[PDB]
Amino acid sequence: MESLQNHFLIAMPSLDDTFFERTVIYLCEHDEKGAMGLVINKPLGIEVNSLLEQMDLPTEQVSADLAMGSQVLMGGPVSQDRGFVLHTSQPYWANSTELGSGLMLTTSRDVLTAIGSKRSPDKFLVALGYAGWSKNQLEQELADNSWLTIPADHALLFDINHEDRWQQASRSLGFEAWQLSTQAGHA
Repeated sequence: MESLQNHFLIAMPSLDDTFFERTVIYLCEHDEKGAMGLVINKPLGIEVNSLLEQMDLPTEQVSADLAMGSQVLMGGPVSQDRGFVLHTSQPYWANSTELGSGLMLTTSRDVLTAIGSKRSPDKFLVALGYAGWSKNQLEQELADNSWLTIPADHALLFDINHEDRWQQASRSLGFEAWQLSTQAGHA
C-alpha cells in the first residue's frame, strides 16, 4: 500500500491538541515521492469576503460573479486562491473530471458564479486550498510510520454523511487497480 494518491489517510487521535494533524485527508495528486491532498476534517466556514479579496485582483483568476458564500471549506492554507471543488458525476459542465464513475472535479472559479444561480445536481461541496504537502514530499514514510491508507470510494467521499464515513472507511475491504497512465499536449 506504499503509494499515495486516490485514497484516504486515516490517522488515529494520537496527535491531539492540534488541528492540522490526524483526521481524514484525501490525496488527489501524485508527486512521486509525495502526494498533494485536501483535509476534510470538519465543515468550517471561510467567509465570502476572503474570496472577494482574491477575485478582486484580475491577474490569474477573474470573475467575481458569485452571489454569496460565507461557509466555504478550506482544505489547507496553500493555494487558497484555487483548490478543487467536488460534485456528483455529470458528463456535462465546462469543468468536470472523473477517474471512474461517481463524482466530478471542478476548479474554484466557474463554480462560484454557478452558485449565483442555485441549481444543484444533488449534493456537492466547495473547498479552497489544500495541504502543505508541497513543502513535505515525504508522504511515503508517513504511510508506513503510523497512518492508515485505504482506497477511495465515490460514495465514501461524498454521500456517507459525516461521521459514519470514518466508521465504514475503518472497516473497508480492499481494492487494487491502476488503469490510468497518459499525459499529452503541451499547455
